[PDB]
Amino acid sequence: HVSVKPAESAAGSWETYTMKVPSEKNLPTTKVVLKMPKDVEFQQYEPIPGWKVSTQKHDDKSVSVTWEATDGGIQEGQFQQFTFVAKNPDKAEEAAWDAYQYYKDGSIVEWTGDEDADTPHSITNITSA
Repeated sequence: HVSVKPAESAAGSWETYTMKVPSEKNLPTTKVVLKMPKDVEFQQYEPIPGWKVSTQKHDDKSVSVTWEATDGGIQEGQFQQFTFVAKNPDKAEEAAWDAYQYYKDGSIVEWTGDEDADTPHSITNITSA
């Protein structure tokens, strides 16, 4: 399950987020794509050995960040944490973190479901007062 923490954060602020990506298969995780939640503006990423990081704007105005393994990826029995900075929206909202976990066999696990789904996205509660 991919998580982006903190699970609560203040509206309007520049938050340092940490995405944790555990292995869930006995195969390497070679790439992770994270969609920015609505109204959350990506600012910067923290470099990490063994990964190249890039951002993608899209035809719809959403933005994604991609971490691609340049070494062995995340192996069985491992997890990795990836840190970045984003600006929170101005109003209270539930920010969903749609993540796509790529494995070496070409499979993609889509951490995009709601509460009851098999692969839910994690959420940050953007609050105020």
